[PDB]
Amino acid sequence: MRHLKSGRKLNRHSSHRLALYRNQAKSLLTHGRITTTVPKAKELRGFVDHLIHLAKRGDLHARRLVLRDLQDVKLVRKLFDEIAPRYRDRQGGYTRVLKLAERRRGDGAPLALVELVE
Amino acid sequence: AKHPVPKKKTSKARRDARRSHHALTPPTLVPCPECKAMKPPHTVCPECGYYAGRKVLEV
Amino acid sequence: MTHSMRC
Amino acid sequence: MKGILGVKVGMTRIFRDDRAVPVTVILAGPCPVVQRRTPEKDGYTAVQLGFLPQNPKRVNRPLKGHFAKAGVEPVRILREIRDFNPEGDTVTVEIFKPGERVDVTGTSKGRGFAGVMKRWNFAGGPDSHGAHKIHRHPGSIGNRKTPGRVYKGKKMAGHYGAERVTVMNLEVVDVIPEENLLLVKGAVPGPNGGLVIVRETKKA
Amino acid sequence: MNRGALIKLVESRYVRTDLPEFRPGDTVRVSYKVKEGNRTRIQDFEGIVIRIRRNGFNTTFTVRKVSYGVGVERIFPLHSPLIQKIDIVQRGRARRAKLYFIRNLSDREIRRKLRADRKRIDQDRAAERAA
Amino acid sequence: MIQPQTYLEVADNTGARKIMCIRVLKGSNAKYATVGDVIVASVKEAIPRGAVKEGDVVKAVVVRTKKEIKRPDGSAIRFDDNAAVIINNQLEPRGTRVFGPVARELREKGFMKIVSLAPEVL
RNA sequence: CGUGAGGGAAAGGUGAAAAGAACCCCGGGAGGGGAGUGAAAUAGAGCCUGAAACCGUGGGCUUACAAGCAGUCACGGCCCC
RNA sequence: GAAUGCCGGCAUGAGUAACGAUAAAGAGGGUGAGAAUCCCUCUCGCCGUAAGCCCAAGGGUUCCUACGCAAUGGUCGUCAG
RNA sequence: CGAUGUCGGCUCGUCGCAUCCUGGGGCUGAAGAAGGUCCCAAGGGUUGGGCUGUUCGCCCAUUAAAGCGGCACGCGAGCUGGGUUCAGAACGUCGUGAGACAGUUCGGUCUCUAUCCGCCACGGGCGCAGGAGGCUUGAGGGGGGCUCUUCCUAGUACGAGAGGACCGGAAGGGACGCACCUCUGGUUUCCCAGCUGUCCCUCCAGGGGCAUAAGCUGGGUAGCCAUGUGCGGAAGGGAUAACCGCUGAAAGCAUCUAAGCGGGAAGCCCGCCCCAAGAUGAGGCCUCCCACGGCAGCCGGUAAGGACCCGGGAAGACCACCCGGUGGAUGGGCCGGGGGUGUAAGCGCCGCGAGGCGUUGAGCCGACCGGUCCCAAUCGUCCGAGGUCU
Ligand SMILES: [Mg+2]
Ligand SMILES: [Mg+2]
Ligand SMILES: [Mg+2]
Ligand SMILES: [Mg+2]
Ligand SMILES: [Mg+2]
Ligand SMILES: [Mg+2]
Ligand SMILES: [Mg+2]
Ligand SMILES: [Mg+2]
Ligand SMILES: [Mg+2]
Ligand SMILES: [Mg+2]
Ligand SMILES: [Mg+2]
Ligand SMILES: [Mg+2]
Ligand SMILES: [Mg+2]
Ligand SMILES: [Mg+2]
Ligand SMILES: [Mg+2]
Ligand SMILES: [Mg+2]
Ligand SMILES: [Mg+2]
Ligand SMILES: [Mg+2]
Ligand SMILES: [Mg+2]
Ligand SMILES: [Mg+2]
Ligand SMILES: [Mg+2]
Ligand SMILES: [Mg+2]
Ligand SMILES: [Mg+2]
Ligand SMILES: [Mg+2]
Ligand SMILES: [Mg+2]
Ligand SMILES: [Mg+2]
Ligand SMILES: [Mg+2]
Ligand SMILES: [Mg+2]
Ligand SMILES: [Mg+2]
Ligand SMILES: [Mg+2]
Ligand SMILES: [Mg+2]
Ligand SMILES: [Mg+2]
Ligand SMILES: [Mg+2]
Ligand SMILES: [Mg+2]
Ligand SMILES: [Mg+2]
Ligand SMILES: [Mg+2]
Ligand SMILES: [Mg+2]
Ligand SMILES: [Mg+2]
Ligand SMILES: [Mg+2]
Ligand SMILES: [Mg+2]
Ligand SMILES: [Mg+2]
Ligand SMILES: [Mg+2]
Ligand SMILES: [Mg+2]
Ligand SMILES: [Mg+2]
Ligand SMILES: [Mg+2]
Ligand SMILES: [Mg+2]
Ligand SMILES: [Mg+2]
Ligand SMILES: [Mg+2]
Ligand SMILES: [Mg+2]
Ligand SMILES: [Mg+2]
Ligand SMILES: [Mg+2]
Ligand SMILES: [Mg+2]
Ligand SMILES: [Mg+2]
Ligand SMILES: [Mg+2]
Ligand SMILES: [Mg+2]
Ligand SMILES: [Mg+2]
Ligand SMILES: [Mg+2]
Ligand SMILES: [Mg+2]
Ligand SMILES: [Mg+2]
Ligand SMILES: [Mg+2]
Ligand SMILES: [Mg+2]
Ligand SMILES: [Mg+2]
Ligand SMILES: [Mg+2]
Ligand SMILES: [Mg+2]
Ligand SMILES: [Mg+2]
Ligand SMILES: [Mg+2]
Ligand SMILES: [Mg+2]
Ligand SMILES: [Mg+2]
Ligand SMILES: [Mg+2]
Ligand SMILES: [Mg+2]
Ligand SMILES: [Mg+2]
Ligand SMILES: [Mg+2]
Ligand SMILES: [Mg+2]
Ligand SMILES: [Mg+2]
Ligand SMILES: [Mg+2]
Ligand SMILES: [Mg+2]
Ligand SMILES: [Mg+2]
Ligand SMILES: [Mg+2]
Ligand SMILES: [Mg+2]
Ligand SMILES: [Mg+2]
Ligand SMILES: [Mg+2]
Ligand SMILES: [Mg+2]
Ligand SMILES: [Mg+2]
Ligand SMILES: [Mg+2]
Ligand SMILES: [Mg+2]
Ligand SMILES: [Mg+2]
Ligand SMILES: [Mg+2]
Ligand SMILES: [Mg+2]
Ligand SMILES: [Mg+2]
Ligand SMILES: [Mg+2]
Ligand SMILES: [Mg+2]
Ligand SMILES: [Mg+2]
Ligand SMILES: [Mg+2]
Ligand SMILES: [Mg+2]
Ligand SMILES: [Mg+2]
Ligand SMILES: [Mg+2]
Ligand SMILES: [Mg+2]
Ligand SMILES: [Mg+2]
Ligand SMILES: [Mg+2]
Ligand SMILES: [Mg+2]
Ligand SMILES: [Mg+2]
Ligand SMILES: [Mg+2]
Ligand SMILES: [Mg+2]
Ligand SMILES: [Mg+2]
Ligand SMILES: [Mg+2]
Ligand SMILES: [Mg+2]
Ligand SMILES: [Mg+2]
Ligand SMILES: [Mg+2]
Ligand SMILES: [Mg+2]
Ligand SMILES: [Mg+2]
Ligand SMILES: [Mg+2]
Ligand SMILES: [Mg+2]
Ligand SMILES: [Mg+2]
Ligand SMILES: [Mg+2]
Ligand SMILES: [Mg+2]
Ligand SMILES: [Mg+2]
Ligand SMILES: [Mg+2]
Ligand SMILES: [Mg+2]
Ligand SMILES: [Mg+2]
Ligand SMILES: [Mg+2]
Ligand SMILES: [Mg+2]
Ligand SMILES: [Mg+2]
Ligand SMILES: [Mg+2]
Ligand SMILES: [Mg+2]
Ligand SMILES: [Mg+2]
Ligand SMILES: [Mg+2]
Ligand SMILES: [Mg+2]
Ligand SMILES: [Mg+2]
Ligand SMILES: [Mg+2]
Ligand SMILES: [Mg+2]
Ligand SMILES: [Mg+2]
Ligand SMILES: [Mg+2]
Ligand SMILES: [Mg+2]
Ligand SMILES: [Mg+2]
Ligand SMILES: [Mg+2]
Ligand SMILES: [Mg+2]
Ligand SMILES: [Mg+2]
Ligand SMILES: [Mg+2]
Ligand SMILES: [Mg+2]
Ligand SMILES: [Mg+2]
Ligand SMILES: [Mg+2]
Ligand SMILES: [Mg+2]
Ligand SMILES: [Mg+2]
Ligand SMILES: [Mg+2]
Ligand SMILES: [Mg+2]
Ligand SMILES: [Mg+2]
Ligand SMILES: [Mg+2]
Ligand SMILES: [Mg+2]
Ligand SMILES: [Mg+2]
Ligand SMILES: [Mg+2]
Ligand SMILES: [Mg+2]
Ligand SMILES: [Mg+2]
Ligand SMILES: [Mg+2]
Ligand SMILES: [Mg+2]
Ligand SMILES: [Mg+2]
Ligand SMILES: [Mg+2]
Ligand SMILES: [Mg+2]
Ligand SMILES: [Mg+2]
Ligand SMILES: [Mg+2]
Ligand SMILES: [Mg+2]
Ligand SMILES: [Mg+2]
Ligand SMILES: [Mg+2]
Ligand SMILES: [Mg+2]
Ligand SMILES: [Mg+2]
Ligand SMILES: [Mg+2]
Ligand SMILES: [Mg+2]
Ligand SMILES: [Mg+2]
Ligand SMILES: [Mg+2]
Ligand SMILES: [Mg+2]
Ligand SMILES: [Mg+2]
Ligand SMILES: [Mg+2]
Ligand SMILES: [Mg+2]
Ligand SMILES: [Mg+2]
Ligand SMILES: [Mg+2]
Ligand SMILES: [Mg+2]
Ligand SMILES: [Mg+2]
Ligand SMILES: [Mg+2]
Ligand SMILES: [Mg+2]
Ligand SMILES: [Mg+2]
Ligand SMILES: [Mg+2]
Ligand SMILES: [Mg+2]
Ligand SMILES: [Mg+2]
Ligand SMILES: [Mg+2]
Ligand SMILES: [Mg+2]
Ligand SMILES: [Mg+2]
Ligand SMILES: [Mg+2]
Ligand SMILES: [Mg+2]
Ligand SMILES: [Mg+2]
Ligand SMILES: [Mg+2]
Ligand SMILES: [Mg+2]
Ligand SMILES: [Mg+2]
Ligand SMILES: [Mg+2]
Ligand SMILES: [Mg+2]
Ligand SMILES: [Mg+2]
Ligand SMILES: [Mg+2]
Ligand SMILES: [Mg+2]
Ligand SMILES: [Mg+2]
Ligand SMILES: [Mg+2]
Ligand SMILES: [Mg+2]
Ligand SMILES: [Mg+2]
Ligand SMILES: [Mg+2]
Ligand SMILES: [Mg+2]
Ligand SMILES: [Mg+2]
Ligand SMILES: [Mg+2]
Ligand SMILES: [Mg+2]
Ligand SMILES: [Mg+2]
Ligand SMILES: [Mg+2]
Ligand SMILES: [Mg+2]
Ligand SMILES: [Mg+2]
Ligand SMILES: [Mg+2]
Ligand SMILES: [Mg+2]
Ligand SMILES: [Mg+2]
Ligand SMILES: [Mg+2]
Ligand SMILES: [Mg+2]
Ligand SMILES: [Mg+2]
Ligand SMILES: [Mg+2]
Ligand SMILES: [Mg+2]
Ligand SMILES: [Mg+2]
Ligand SMILES: [Mg+2]
Ligand SMILES: [Mg+2]
Ligand SMILES: [Mg+2]
Ligand SMILES: [Mg+2]
Ligand SMILES: [Mg+2]
Ligand SMILES: [Mg+2]
Ligand SMILES: [Mg+2]
Ligand SMILES: [Mg+2]
Ligand SMILES: [Mg+2]
Ligand SMILES: [Mg+2]
Ligand SMILES: [Mg+2]
Ligand SMILES: [Mg+2]
Ligand SMILES: [Mg+2]
Ligand SMILES: [Mg+2]
Ligand SMILES: [Mg+2]
Ligand SMILES: [Mg+2]
Ligand SMILES: [Mg+2]
Ligand SMILES: [Mg+2]
Ligand SMILES: [Mg+2]
Ligand SMILES: [Mg+2]
Ligand SMILES: [Mg+2]
Ligand SMILES: [Mg+2]
Ligand SMILES: [Mg+2]
Ligand SMILES: [Mg+2]
Ligand SMILES: [Mg+2]
Ligand SMILES: [Mg+2]
Ligand SMILES: [Mg+2]
Ligand SMILES: [Mg+2]
Ligand SMILES: [Mg+2]
Ligand SMILES: [Mg+2]
Ligand SMILES: [Mg+2]
Ligand SMILES: [Mg+2]
Ligand SMILES: [Mg+2]
Ligand SMILES: [Mg+2]
Ligand SMILES: [Mg+2]
Ligand SMILES: [Mg+2]
Ligand SMILES: [Mg+2]
Ligand SMILES: [Mg+2]
Ligand SMILES: [Mg+2]
Ligand SMILES: [Mg+2]
Ligand SMILES: [Mg+2]
Ligand SMILES: [Mg+2]
Ligand SMILES: [Mg+2]
Ligand SMILES: [Mg+2]
Ligand SMILES: [Mg+2]
Ligand SMILES: [Mg+2]
Ligand SMILES: [Mg+2]
Ligand SMILES: [Mg+2]
Ligand SMILES: [Mg+2]
Ligand SMILES: [Mg+2]
Ligand SMILES: [Mg+2]
Ligand SMILES: [Mg+2]
Ligand SMILES: [Mg+2]
Ligand SMILES: [Mg+2]
Ligand SMILES: [Mg+2]
Ligand SMILES: [Mg+2]
Ligand SMILES: [Mg+2]
Ligand SMILES: [Zn+2]
Repeated sequence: MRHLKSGRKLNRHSSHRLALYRNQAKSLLTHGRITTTVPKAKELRGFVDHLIHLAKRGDLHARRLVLRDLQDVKLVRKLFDEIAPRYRDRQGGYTRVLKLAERRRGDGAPLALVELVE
Repeated sequence: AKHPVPKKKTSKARRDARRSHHALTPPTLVPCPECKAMKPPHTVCPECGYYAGRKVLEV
Repeated sequence: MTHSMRC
Repeated sequence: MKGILGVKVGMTRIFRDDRAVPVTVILAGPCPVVQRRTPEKDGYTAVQLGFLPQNPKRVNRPLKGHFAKAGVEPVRILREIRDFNPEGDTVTVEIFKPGERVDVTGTSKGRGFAGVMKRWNFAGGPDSHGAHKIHRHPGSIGNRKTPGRVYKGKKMAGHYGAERVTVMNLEVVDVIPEENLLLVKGAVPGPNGGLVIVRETKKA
Repeated sequence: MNRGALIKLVESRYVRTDLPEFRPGDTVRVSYKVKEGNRTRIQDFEGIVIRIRRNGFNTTFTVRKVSYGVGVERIFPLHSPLIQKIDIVQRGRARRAKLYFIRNLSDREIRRKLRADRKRIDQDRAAERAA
Repeated sequence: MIQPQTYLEVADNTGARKIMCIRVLKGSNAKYATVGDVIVASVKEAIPRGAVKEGDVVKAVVVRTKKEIKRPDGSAIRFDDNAAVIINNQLEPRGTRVFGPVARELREKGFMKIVSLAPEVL
């Protein structure tokens, strides 16, 4: 049973899955848009949305909280100076997932794009 | 355990009856409103890159 | 594997 | 023989006569009478109750006609209460008085595919002393060449729950008509938000 | 509907607001109404609050005390009608929410671990100066 | 929650110090005993020259349990030991003092003399 | 295959003649479709003949209340000559 | 027509078990008819009295480079002993 | 004998009744209470331990009782392997010996993949003369079915006394069953905190990895849960068993019977709970659609409707089921509440310093109860009646 349980497992143990979210978060904030599998993309939304929101708050505490996940002061600077002001008046919903039409050849996996919002 | 084993060869009739559930369903495709190419619903059009009215992707 | 012994 | 459709709200407890009383709160009323089953027409006696108003932007034409013949707004659920013939056109919580006893029918929580130990309280096997991969297994399921088969009704693993269950003879602790609320002592089948049915008890 | 509010509405007839605020590590005296044979008397129970589990109207708290050589723990519904009053006997300063570890401590180890919460003590004396 | 094999402290002056439950005298097959229940016990440790000695098979009523017991008012109580008082076949204590608190449940179960002898009743 | 003494296989056939298919077409290739050769190409090299098990496509009759060593006897229905 | 016969072919089990250490992956860029699987870059994880380095046996071109992908590689393959 | 695994145990049942208990009875050398004996009765129940491989049995402590048998001495493609039942070794014994012993002693490989029937669950198909969306009847099944203690009646009837009822009423238990998470008590793989060693970011400060597939430790929401909570066994109606009668001949009397009529069990039927019209005997009611175009058929286009796809769900292996799809709160974000942790960072002050204090119940914060269109359920596609015959 899984009754009212939140959060995918993605066939990874607890530290692999966490490192998976951090590395996707680093990649999406680096490039603005990435392709993954649909289930990975859907989980990345909330993980990134929380980090963008903290950058919107912009204080030193919020920068240190984000650096636990993102580690790269350069990237965090970009998130605070360039990315976060884009969303000052947007209350959540900083990311979007759109499904792609063609599966990956080698395992048939449904793919999706994840991107930051305008 | 003690290694269970087919007692009889399955007949052609019985083999094929088991496969009565094996036909594929053809893919569900809708026409893309922009370029009219057929594509899976709820996916970014792979032919012109449009979805929800706007360009999204480079093809 | 030791055979079963019906002895 | 009165009854009413309801929703399981959730459990809490209250204090009555220096005693803690566990209760399940049920939002029951109100239930428009939509159809009456008559011995002349239907062969038996019952009321078709409605419950929860529905967006007409979701009620097809076969259903809209049915509601229309009764002059009722469209409701989300239609359920019959057998051998209930209320005088009015609407059933509310006020048909129950604190102190009466009720039976409550709900859809139990679904365990999906359940093992023999959870489904049937089987004992399993030993967890050591040489037990070989059978710690949760049922053991023997029969005899030998006579009868050479397994009884119908044999308890085995399989789906468990999400089935109709009636818990019988619960006390009505309070009726809060302003809020269409029913307080019932004890536990009631199903999840919060699930549909239940509250009937006057059959125990004497 | 809102089921949470309906439950809170059902419970609102029994919620109390006359009791003092306290924290795990505080020393408290609970005047509790007891039924003994035929009569009902108020029996006090004084000890250390070692746990408060919160759930709105359903929050409860646990008080530990030594009595004639034997440790006694007593669990109280925080909104029970059988509680006459709660008297703050002392503020202690804890570092965690649950104080189960004091079951295995000596009486002087407990005193060294839960020193007086001088701040909340001064805030108590700061109030009670009403006029 | 006392069962066969459970050791219990003796909260009286009968001389016994530790008894081990061998039976829960509550029906045909009760699994557990709680405060107010009677057990049969073997005396595992005693002080010399007392009323009861090591090896005696005795009856005792349970007066304290580490498993907390619940009460209709929604409260519960819990002691640090499991304790019993040795009794005779009329439920009367075979000692003359009871040491430590006892549960108020003993009262309605018919153990009034033990309740009065107790220094505190909780 | 065996350290070794030693053990010890499978595997023949286009056509009279290579005339062994230039060139074009789809394809990354494989493979094919035309063109061409030949008396013949289901003789096209994975090549004489090309059985049987086995697999498949198309058609006729039949089958979802039914008890079977699967046939046999009878009668009826449908399809074919 | 039977010899648990012999040699070969082809079925059934079955789209089933399995795909060989639970050290672990993610993304961007590139190449190509084709890329989860090749190359490059960043992020992550694992060994570190080794899962690193140097000899001796044994193996015998497997070394380096260009061109390849039918088969071999337990998938794929543009990569490769 | 081209193999039907062989004791005991564990697990899982099911059946017989020559009945261990509970229910109903007759006789008693039945005053009462408690027995003895036999009859009816298989609905349910029939405990935990010490010894031994043990079956059995003896013992301890209880109990209403601690029943006896069948199912390949039920059940090793379900487990065990103590015994028995190979090879080693030893003792007693026998044999000159090699060796031998239902004599003993210590040790000794128990085979991942279920084809068919059967069983537990779940889909797909077609049928149920028009086609649909709902709500239902219940043929027929299944589940369940136990019992004790105290009190009142009443210290009454009975009894010299000891003792001690029927009938009727009341309360409280044991085990078992279904459901449940308010409370109690668990778990809660990252929800919070503290801690060590090391490497790293960025030197301090603050952090991150790794030490497990949580490094360790203290806590812990929702969910899933029992040790926790509610509720169940019935009541009642009907027909009976042994047994007891009423009226009553044959047979002037007698006779429960030959005509007829009563009473009478935990058992039987119904009643309770669950499944259930593939109940092909395919049921009933309410509502909706409609006679489309072309040579009981045909083929196309539609109707009421349905499916697909997508967002999901205390529903779930998959499928099914249920909700929702911008006319929207379905998931994700965000916000408020709850809840957990237990006073963040930064700065100021005190201390040589480890630290302490204030800011501050601070900061962080899964799932719970809600709000909010900020993000995604875009756009659509495909089926789908024209109703045989007297
Ligand atoms: Mg499960
Ligand atoms: Mg489930
Ligand atoms: Mg699990
Ligand atoms: Mg959820
Ligand atoms: Mg996660
Ligand atoms: Mg999930
Ligand atoms: Mg896995
Ligand atoms: Mg894995
Ligand atoms: Mg993996
Ligand atoms: Mg996998
Ligand atoms: Mg780790
Ligand atoms: Mg880019
Ligand atoms: Mg990618
Ligand atoms: Mg991926
Ligand atoms: Mg969040
Ligand atoms: Mg700053
Ligand atoms: Mg965080
Ligand atoms: Mg999409
Ligand atoms: Mg797709
Ligand atoms: Mg590939
Ligand atoms: Mg592949
Ligand atoms: Mg086996
Ligand atoms: Mg096995
Ligand atoms: Mg095995
Ligand atoms: Mg096998
Ligand atoms: Mg065979
Ligand atoms: Mg087979
Ligand atoms: Mg065959
Ligand atoms: Mg055939
Ligand atoms: Mg075939
Ligand atoms: Mg088959
Ligand atoms: Mg199949
Ligand atoms: Mg197909
Ligand atoms: Mg809840
Ligand atoms: Mg009240
Ligand atoms: Mg329900
Ligand atoms: Mg329902
Ligand atoms: Mg359910
Ligand atoms: Mg199991
Ligand atoms: Mg169960
Ligand atoms: Mg269980
Ligand atoms: Mg067990
Ligand atoms: Mg067991
Ligand atoms: Mg177990
Ligand atoms: Mg185990
Ligand atoms: Mg096994
Ligand atoms: Mg194991
Ligand atoms: Mg088994
Ligand atoms: Mg057998
Ligand atoms: Mg057999
Ligand atoms: Mg067997
Ligand atoms: Mg048979
Ligand atoms: Mg189900
Ligand atoms: Mg049920
Ligand atoms: Mg009751
Ligand atoms: Mg309301
Ligand atoms: Mg709630
Ligand atoms: Mg103290
Ligand atoms: Mg203190
Ligand atoms: Mg300290
Ligand atoms: Mg301190
Ligand atoms: Mg302070
Ligand atoms: Mg004591
Ligand atoms: Mg003592
Ligand atoms: Mg003595
Ligand atoms: Mg001794
Ligand atoms: Mg002695
Ligand atoms: Mg005593
Ligand atoms: Mg006293
Ligand atoms: Mg060789
Ligand atoms: Mg050899
Ligand atoms: Mg060689
Ligand atoms: Mg040889
Ligand atoms: Mg030739
Ligand atoms: Mg010729
Ligand atoms: Mg060419
Ligand atoms: Mg070409
Ligand atoms: Mg080409
Ligand atoms: Mg190539
Ligand atoms: Mg070619
Ligand atoms: Mg071709
Ligand atoms: Mg060609
Ligand atoms: Mg020619
Ligand atoms: Mg040709
Ligand atoms: Mg030919
Ligand atoms: Mg030829
Ligand atoms: Mg020739
Ligand atoms: Mg040939
Ligand atoms: Mg040929
Ligand atoms: Mg051929
Ligand atoms: Mg073919
Ligand atoms: Mg054919
Ligand atoms: Mg055909
Ligand atoms: Mg039939
Ligand atoms: Mg037919
Ligand atoms: Mg047939
Ligand atoms: Mg034949
Ligand atoms: Mg025939
Ligand atoms: Mg004939
Ligand atoms: Mg022959
Ligand atoms: Mg042969
Ligand atoms: Mg053979
Ligand atoms: Mg032979
Ligand atoms: Mg051969
Ligand atoms: Mg050959
Ligand atoms: Mg062969
Ligand atoms: Mg062969
Ligand atoms: Mg072959
Ligand atoms: Mg075949
Ligand atoms: Mg094959
Ligand atoms: Mg084969
Ligand atoms: Mg196959
Ligand atoms: Mg498959
Ligand atoms: Mg199989
Ligand atoms: Mg499988
Ligand atoms: Mg295998
Ligand atoms: Mg393998
Ligand atoms: Mg597999
Ligand atoms: Mg592997
Ligand atoms: Mg390993
Ligand atoms: Mg390691
Ligand atoms: Mg990445
Ligand atoms: Mg990758
Ligand atoms: Mg990659
Ligand atoms: Mg790539
Ligand atoms: Mg690009
Ligand atoms: Mg590749
Ligand atoms: Mg490729
Ligand atoms: Mg890889
Ligand atoms: Mg590379
Ligand atoms: Mg990166
Ligand atoms: Mg080192
Ligand atoms: Mg060399
Ligand atoms: Mg070599
Ligand atoms: Mg290759
Ligand atoms: Mg290849
Ligand atoms: Mg290839
Ligand atoms: Mg080549
Ligand atoms: Mg290969
Ligand atoms: Mg390959
Ligand atoms: Mg391999
Ligand atoms: Mg290439
Ligand atoms: Mg190389
Ligand atoms: Mg034999
Ligand atoms: Mg054989
Ligand atoms: Mg044989
Ligand atoms: Mg054999
Ligand atoms: Mg055999
Ligand atoms: Mg056992
Ligand atoms: Mg009998
Ligand atoms: Mg009896
Ligand atoms: Mg009797
Ligand atoms: Mg008598
Ligand atoms: Mg007598
Ligand atoms: Mg008798
Ligand atoms: Mg019986
Ligand atoms: Mg029985
Ligand atoms: Mg022992
Ligand atoms: Mg034993
Ligand atoms: Mg024995
Ligand atoms: Mg035997
Ligand atoms: Mg014996
Ligand atoms: Mg008796
Ligand atoms: Mg007895
Ligand atoms: Mg026994
Ligand atoms: Mg037997
Ligand atoms: Mg038996
Ligand atoms: Mg027999
Ligand atoms: Mg025998
Ligand atoms: Mg025998
Ligand atoms: Mg046996
Ligand atoms: Mg057996
Ligand atoms: Mg075995
Ligand atoms: Mg056995
Ligand atoms: Mg077998
Ligand atoms: Mg078997
Ligand atoms: Mg067998
Ligand atoms: Mg053995
Ligand atoms: Mg022996
Ligand atoms: Mg041998
Ligand atoms: Mg010896
Ligand atoms: Mg000798
Ligand atoms: Mg001799
Ligand atoms: Mg001699
Ligand atoms: Mg001799
Ligand atoms: Mg021997
Ligand atoms: Mg023997
Ligand atoms: Mg022998
Ligand atoms: Mg002998
Ligand atoms: Mg002997
Ligand atoms: Mg022996
Ligand atoms: Mg010996
Ligand atoms: Mg032995
Ligand atoms: Mg050994
Ligand atoms: Mg052994
Ligand atoms: Mg084994
Ligand atoms: Mg195995
Ligand atoms: Mg099978
Ligand atoms: Mg099978
Ligand atoms: Mg089968
Ligand atoms: Mg069969
Ligand atoms: Mg079957
Ligand atoms: Mg079906
Ligand atoms: Mg319908
Ligand atoms: Mg519906
Ligand atoms: Mg009817
Ligand atoms: Mg029905
Ligand atoms: Mg029926
Ligand atoms: Mg049937
Ligand atoms: Mg029945
Ligand atoms: Mg019964
Ligand atoms: Mg009396
Ligand atoms: Mg008397
Ligand atoms: Mg009575
Ligand atoms: Mg039972
Ligand atoms: Mg259950
Ligand atoms: Mg629950
Ligand atoms: Mg549950
Ligand atoms: Mg809760
Ligand atoms: Mg809880
Ligand atoms: Mg708790
Ligand atoms: Mg975290
Ligand atoms: Mg560190
Ligand atoms: Mg650096
Ligand atoms: Mg530092
Ligand atoms: Mg700090
Ligand atoms: Mg590292
Ligand atoms: Mg490492
Ligand atoms: Mg460890
Ligand atoms: Mg690791
Ligand atoms: Mg960590
Ligand atoms: Mg805990
Ligand atoms: Mg923990
Ligand atoms: Mg929790
Ligand atoms: Mg909780
Ligand atoms: Mg919970
Ligand atoms: Mg649960
Ligand atoms: Mg329980
Ligand atoms: Mg009756
Ligand atoms: Mg007469
Ligand atoms: Mg008479
Ligand atoms: Mg008669
Ligand atoms: Mg009668
Ligand atoms: Mg009478
Ligand atoms: Mg009667
Ligand atoms: Mg009864
Ligand atoms: Mg039903
Ligand atoms: Mg039907
Ligand atoms: Mg039905
Ligand atoms: Mg009909
Ligand atoms: Mg029908
Ligand atoms: Mg799902
Ligand atoms: Mg699914
Ligand atoms: Mg599914
Ligand atoms: Mg449906
Ligand atoms: Mg519903
Ligand atoms: Mg829908
Ligand atoms: Mg909709
Ligand atoms: Mg739509
Ligand atoms: Mg929403
Ligand atoms: Mg809604
Ligand atoms: Mg929301
Ligand atoms: Mg979700
Ligand atoms: Mg809060
Ligand atoms: Mg709080
Ligand atoms: Mg502070
Ligand atoms: Mg601070
Ligand atoms: Mg600081
Ligand atoms: Mg300073
Ligand atoms: Mg401090
Ligand atoms: Mg937050
Ligand atoms: Mg919050
Ligand atoms: Mg929140
Ligand atoms: Mg709105
Ligand atoms: Mg479209
Ligand atoms: Zn397009």
